[PDB]
Amino acid sequence: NFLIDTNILNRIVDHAEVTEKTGVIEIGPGIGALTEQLAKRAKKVVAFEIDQRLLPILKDTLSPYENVTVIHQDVLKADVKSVIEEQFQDCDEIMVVANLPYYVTTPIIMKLLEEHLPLKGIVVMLQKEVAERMAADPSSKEYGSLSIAVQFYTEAKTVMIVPKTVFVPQPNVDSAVIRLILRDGPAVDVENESFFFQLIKASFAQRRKTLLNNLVNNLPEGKAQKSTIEQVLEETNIDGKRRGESLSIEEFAALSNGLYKALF
Repeated sequence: NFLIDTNILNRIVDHAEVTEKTGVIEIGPGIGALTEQLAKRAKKVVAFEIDQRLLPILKDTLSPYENVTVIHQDVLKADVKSVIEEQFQDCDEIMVVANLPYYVTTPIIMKLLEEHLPLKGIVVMLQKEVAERMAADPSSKEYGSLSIAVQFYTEAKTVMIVPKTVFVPQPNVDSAVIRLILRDGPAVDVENESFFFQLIKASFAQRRKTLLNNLVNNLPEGKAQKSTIEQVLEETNIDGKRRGESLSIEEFAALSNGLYKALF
């Protein structure tokens, strides 16, 4: 859970480029070690607290800063659009910067991107394992369907490695800080976004088998339209004999679109 070191905290705020004119969404302030540091540099901070135990200390930590607003709501259940337009009226740019709990990590990140919010960016402390998959390029063992999904909406890059000793309960696993810069629009153009993500799952279902095999076993049209699939692979210049892990998002986008027309 709790981020002890003051130096690390400030490097986080540096990588989130927080200035006199930034609005900041924090998630999970604890005793407010990071929150205090954001209050010092942001125009306005909005922290989402759920935990009831630490709240009077957070209130003591946050007592001498007028520019912070604690919200007693799960960020997974909140309308971030409402909170945004309400609190960040004086703020030009918005950033999410948080130390996120280890279990809700991927879900929180994925709710926020799917909400299509006016965020400049998200900077977050999470598990090193999880951060390496998110910013994976296809030369990496960690490159999979989660790489594809966050790279759709944003530009992903790990910025920091942090040791276990920086936290109060020293965790099992090492941690890292990742920077996600929201793109202008989608990284690729697809007719059907939903079918595109089904495809990414199916292509990555078994890392040791061919693209062709994986599609035939994991698309619901695989067996019934195998010939049709083989056709679309050829027409899009994707050797079906390669692994899904060697394919780039440009190629998946091209293959999704192809298959959508031929299969439906």
